Amino acid sequence: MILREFCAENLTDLTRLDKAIISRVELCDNLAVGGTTPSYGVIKEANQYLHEKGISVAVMIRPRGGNFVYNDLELRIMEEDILRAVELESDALVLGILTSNNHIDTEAIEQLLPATQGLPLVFHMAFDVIPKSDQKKSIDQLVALGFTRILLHGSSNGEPIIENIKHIKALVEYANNRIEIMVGGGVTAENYQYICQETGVKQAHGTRIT
Amino acid sequence: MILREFCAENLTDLTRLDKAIISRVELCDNLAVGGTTPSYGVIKEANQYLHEKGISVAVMIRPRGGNFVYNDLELRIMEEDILRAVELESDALVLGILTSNNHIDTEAIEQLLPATQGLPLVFHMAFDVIPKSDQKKSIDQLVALGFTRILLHGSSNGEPIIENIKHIKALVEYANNRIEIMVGGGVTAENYQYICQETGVKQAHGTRIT
Repeated sequence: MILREFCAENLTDLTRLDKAIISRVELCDNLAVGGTTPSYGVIKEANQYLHEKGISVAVMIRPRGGNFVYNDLELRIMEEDILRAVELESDALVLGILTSNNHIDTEAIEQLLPATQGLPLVFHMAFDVIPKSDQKKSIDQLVALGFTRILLHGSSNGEPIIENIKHIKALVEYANNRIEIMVGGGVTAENYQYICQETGVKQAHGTRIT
Repeated sequence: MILREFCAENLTDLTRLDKAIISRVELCDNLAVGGTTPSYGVIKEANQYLHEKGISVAVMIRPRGGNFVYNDLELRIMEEDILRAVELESDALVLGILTSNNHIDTEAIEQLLPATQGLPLVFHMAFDVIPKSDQKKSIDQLVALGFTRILLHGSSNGEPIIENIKHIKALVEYANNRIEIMVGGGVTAENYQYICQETGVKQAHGTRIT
């Protein structure tokens, strides 16, 4: 039983979702740039709408597109958006911060931890930018930071996820159930099952997951 | 002389703005779909940042891309986003609602008027979708609804704004100072001056206005 997560932009396509197949949705806007934090109205209404249909909501916390190297003002934005996301009863927060050298910016993330108020945390696709050699350590760091899961593609150049099986499986084995691994990027209703059984992953993310 | 409005997506490109040339900014996100309501954090920080530099902020109120024919839930989203925009000291609200027959949905707009709490209101590019024959009446309706200005391109098929001079001028003359007309869509630092003098328009909107 693989857990499927639908990646939505606002609540336009939510009316066809069914908890029987989709258990969670990643709520964001601007998917053209990879997804950003949706408006307050969208978060409040989507959460109530989805909860009503029995589906969890993971809110995207990203101040804009491009880099994952945020300046002070952008971090101030993210902290604010996190406070609202929690007061609006969001089930999870999706974020990702990296240093100029493509490593996990632990200090920046710790600055936002208090605002998270214990809600489940997920590190997004920014994980793939991390050099493959520092990948495993990053997992340990995410575990130490209290993160619940990691959404990754297995590569950063956009190659077919099907060719990242070996690497993704190594990450799952190394994670050793200390944190959940979720596959995303090119994950559809045609390959999500195969990819999961060959890697040991039990969660799939995608805009065309169904 | 001519008032220039910069169309921004979040606050990434705001650091170079100067009140000496840009007096107002239209704040939104997801410009790929024409612009939607930005996150709460972006509105709060952008308003404080821009006000600090002496520039007004018009916040986009649009629950998603595509149509301007909103369902009840989407109208609930817009009312919520309007309440937040005002409590965050926004200077203006940008919205646009149309009926299935491409006419101004007066009843829907009136439902949101109370939440606006008197802030200046602007009707966006959705105005161009209105059949050219019902264009002038729409202006009267916007005046009756208490709107401050209208952002329009002068055509709905995306033709060069330079070819809409005659129509745009007719709208300005008909508006007769009862409401401000602002040009947008293909308006750059190379044609905004010419377009304004030939139409009588005194305000220009654009991502490349400078």
